[PDB]
Amino acid sequence: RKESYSIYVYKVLKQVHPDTGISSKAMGIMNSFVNDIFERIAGEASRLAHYNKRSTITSREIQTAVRLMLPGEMAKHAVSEGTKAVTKYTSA
Amino acid sequence: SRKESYSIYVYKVLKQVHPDTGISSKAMGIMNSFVNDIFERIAGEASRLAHYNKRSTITSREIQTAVRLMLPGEMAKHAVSEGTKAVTKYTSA
Amino acid sequence: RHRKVLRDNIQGITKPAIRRLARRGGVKRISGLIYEETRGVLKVFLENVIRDAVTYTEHAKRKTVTAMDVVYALKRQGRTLYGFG
Amino acid sequence: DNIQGITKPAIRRLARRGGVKRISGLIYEETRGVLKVFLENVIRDAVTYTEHAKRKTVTAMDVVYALKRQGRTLYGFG
Amino acid sequence: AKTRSSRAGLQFPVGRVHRLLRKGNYSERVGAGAPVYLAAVLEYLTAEILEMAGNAARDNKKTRIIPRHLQMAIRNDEELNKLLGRVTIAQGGVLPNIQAVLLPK
Amino acid sequence: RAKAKTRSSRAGLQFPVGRVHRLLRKGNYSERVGAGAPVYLAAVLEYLTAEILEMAGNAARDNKKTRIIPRHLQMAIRNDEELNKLLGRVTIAQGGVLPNIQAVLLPK
Amino acid sequence: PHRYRPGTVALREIRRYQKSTELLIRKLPFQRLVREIAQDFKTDLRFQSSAVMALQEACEAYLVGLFEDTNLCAIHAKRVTIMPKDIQLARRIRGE
Amino acid sequence: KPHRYRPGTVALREIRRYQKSTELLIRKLPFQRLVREIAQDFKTDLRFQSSAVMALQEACEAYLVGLFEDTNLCAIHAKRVTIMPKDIQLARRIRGER
DNA sequence: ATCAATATCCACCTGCAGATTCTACCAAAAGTGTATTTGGAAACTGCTCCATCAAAAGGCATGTTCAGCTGAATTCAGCTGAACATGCCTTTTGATGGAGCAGTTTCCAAATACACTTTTGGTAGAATCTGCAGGTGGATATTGAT
DNA sequence: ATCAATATCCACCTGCAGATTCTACCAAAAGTGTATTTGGAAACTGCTCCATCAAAAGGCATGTTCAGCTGAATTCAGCTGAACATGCCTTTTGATGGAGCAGTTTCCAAATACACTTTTGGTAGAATCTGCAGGTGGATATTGAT
Ligand SMILES: [Cl-]
Ligand SMILES: [Cl-]
Ligand SMILES: [Cl-]
Ligand SMILES: [Cl-]
Ligand SMILES: [Mn+2]
Ligand SMILES: [Mn+2]
Ligand SMILES: [Mn+2]
Ligand SMILES: [Mn+2]
Ligand SMILES: [Mn+2]
Ligand SMILES: [Mn+2]
Ligand SMILES: [Mn+2]
Ligand SMILES: [Mn+2]
Repeated sequence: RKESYSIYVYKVLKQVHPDTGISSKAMGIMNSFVNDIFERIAGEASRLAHYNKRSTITSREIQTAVRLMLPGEMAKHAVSEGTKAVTKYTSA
Repeated sequence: SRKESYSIYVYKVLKQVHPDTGISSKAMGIMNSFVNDIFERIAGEASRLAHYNKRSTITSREIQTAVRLMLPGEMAKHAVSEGTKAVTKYTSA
Repeated sequence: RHRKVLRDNIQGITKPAIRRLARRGGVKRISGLIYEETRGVLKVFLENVIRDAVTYTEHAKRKTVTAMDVVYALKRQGRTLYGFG
Repeated sequence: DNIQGITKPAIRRLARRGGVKRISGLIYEETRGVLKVFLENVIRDAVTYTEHAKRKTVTAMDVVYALKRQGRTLYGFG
Repeated sequence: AKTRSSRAGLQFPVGRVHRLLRKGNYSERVGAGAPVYLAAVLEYLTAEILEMAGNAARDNKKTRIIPRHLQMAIRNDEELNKLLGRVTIAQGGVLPNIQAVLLPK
Repeated sequence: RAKAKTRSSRAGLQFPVGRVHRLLRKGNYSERVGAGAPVYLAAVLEYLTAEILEMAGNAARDNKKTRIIPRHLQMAIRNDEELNKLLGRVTIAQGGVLPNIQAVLLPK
Repeated sequence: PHRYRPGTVALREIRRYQKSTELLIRKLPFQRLVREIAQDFKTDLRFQSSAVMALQEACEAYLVGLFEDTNLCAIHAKRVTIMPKDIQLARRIRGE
Repeated sequence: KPHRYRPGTVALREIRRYQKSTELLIRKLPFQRLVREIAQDFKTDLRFQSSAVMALQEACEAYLVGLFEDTNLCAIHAKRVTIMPKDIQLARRIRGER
């Protein structure tokens, strides 16, 4: 049993291009991309919590890590989407 | 307030290697930075090694592999010699 | 009391200072347009480093940029700096 | 003698994809030298990973990790 | 029973992201909002890349995104190209680019 | 109880095995740490420190100086192929550069 | 008999290979080279085919990028022909 | 005839001098002002440890010296002894800074 | 070829800022005993790899011909280095006052822990239908007379 | 430049193999409900450093003059590298067969974790020790005019 992000990438693809598919190799590219960004953000959040002597990684460390790892405008949009998701989840 | 550093150990090794040589505070600061940098390089690669192979424990084997991955050719062999020696001595003591 | 507003300080990076930097880099002869170009390059570099350092400061809920904030920001760009831990 | 298997037409195609229009005759051997160094470094680290896992088969992931250690992240082989 | 992804309005898996944070030797504890936030960011980036790559595939009269389309999408976007500056896309070519001085007359 | 003996002395080391163990434990590297891992790591850190101090002290003696300064560390690192490779992206504050003038710039 | 002028076919080849994505080194020579080099680090090794394919993708991408930088170095010197000193300058600046 | 060195002799003397020493080459107070101005544009009323400004200056000068090394190699590659903006631009392009 | 001018190299010296040693407290490492996790050996399976053989096309090696690029030689206007007067702004050390960083205590929102249920994501085979040979025709670009 | 001849590329097509999408089963992962603990925020202080200014001397920035040497522009021959025809050898493609390695499960000794207690090495700050900066003076090497 090997896990991947394939079904989630495909769901987002159907949201964005309902009549478009994806080849197996491109899906592999996407899995590499998701794992890469996960490790970048999570590692920076780990370093942030450790620098400040905190035991817990919170959405604040994730947000700061996003501001550090992502270029300018992409960072703003990602922060908007993260805070949005967190507030939606909290109200639900 | 208590700030820890590697300074006393750096100085012991310095006296071991150059008994009549000292070191300035700024140079000692570069030395402390060097020790912490290498610590993080080795420990991070060892963490990744244990994770890739689904091991819960970091052992001297992960440290050794990390050293081989970090160091240029001959320095790696030398460091492996000193680490392995230290571990065997520690185990017999 | 308060500082008078800081303006136009990239010009503090003077032509003689740029020349000395180039000299340490082994440069023998310098075209007249190098100085403005160097100022632009330096400003971009310093902006990027300071932005990341200030991000670290703000995450720590501090108002004082520390040497370690700068060190983390420099490591952040793949430029490990020794001497300020 | 396997580095000579990297033929002049293959090196030329590589240069073409890089936008090169004209190639001096000494490029090919130089490219071979460069390629050898590159492969050596990567393969060394990959085998170290293979040797750490107590395996005798180099995996795609060994190569991926070796490429990452060298700051050349490769997508597509996870 | 409702999944945390659906509570957050997300397609990417909040539970899996939370577990991967717990198991990645990142910190002793992970807060409830962190996996939601991280999954949302990953979904946003995935959506941007798939939008642009699907546009490239439609322009090429193809149903399926292939690595070449992902390469086009990444390298033609300044911030994505910066983000993935040291990343190699297998079977992704290069952008067509011929230095002007090499064109004839 | 038995007489207390430090792990550093058991291992024949100058660098502190206990401190390195604690730093491994608290650095979120793995759930568990083996008994030999801090010994090995402390030994490697001590050895690398010994090499850099050997070369920096030699450079300091060549300049007829008792005390190592950052310039000597920079000399030691940049004149040694493997140390310069290891610290390739490292800046040494107050280290300067090696003397190097491209031949084409010398007078004819 | 028809002949294209020097440079016309080279530009056609540039356009062709920048349009496509297939690997440009023959597979068997690269496989042989990989196994030869690997034998010098550890004996009696096996390779997953995907490992050799990953190595080849990485090598060709590296070489293509290096040739881009080499080309810029050659053009910088007001030439259109890449030479070993261009590769050497590109690798020096890169930190290799 | 008052004594004059030939163009290039003093420049080579300066190369030797500054490659022998390690002191910072930008004036400290102007660099301080530049740092504080730039930081003020990101967040107001910031304070700095003095060692933080010194770390920034060490990093900036090391960066610029290395850049000038690469720029010099680019100028010599073009059969010149004079560094020009396009040398800096080529060096930064190959370095990946663009 | 000299000879002046100027820089650089060495050797000397001492006082004090900076480095080292000394001192005593205490936070952290070591010792002890107990609890919990794990590594690995012993068999066992089933995919992947490797070895081997065979034919054929397709890419490569080779030789020939020549276009055109690179490197050499030349020239010159003007840019940039060297030197200097002038004057200011940096540097160094200290004062003032408070902003803010750090230590401490208290307690709650938020996290972990655990038993059990519900849901999901991976997988293999079937069903679907895109992309690729391998052909055409037309667009586009190159090349040679003129 | 126009005009003919010639070559290559792109868009289209059909048939159909193969890749992707669809489907259904199930072990494992996520979710739930409840109980319990705890990290870290909030509030409160106490010092540590930072911001800003002040003075004064001198080091350094700036602007200017003038001339040497460099970058820029140009020309051009020879030698290199591109283009192309020819033939052959390696790589590719396909088929068969096993050995060998990657995984899997399990059970017990061995290893590691953790609470509590004892001991001491490491640190902060004070007291002491000192090398090297920062001066002088003289020797020597380099530079440039003549
Ligand atoms: Cl959170
Ligand atoms: Cl161990
Ligand atoms: Cl060359
Ligand atoms: Cl320019
Ligand atoms: Mn401002
Ligand atoms: Mn206050
Ligand atoms: Mn499902
Ligand atoms: Mn076709
Ligand atoms: Mn607590
Ligand atoms: Mn010239
Ligand atoms: Mn003691
Ligand atoms: Mn002196």
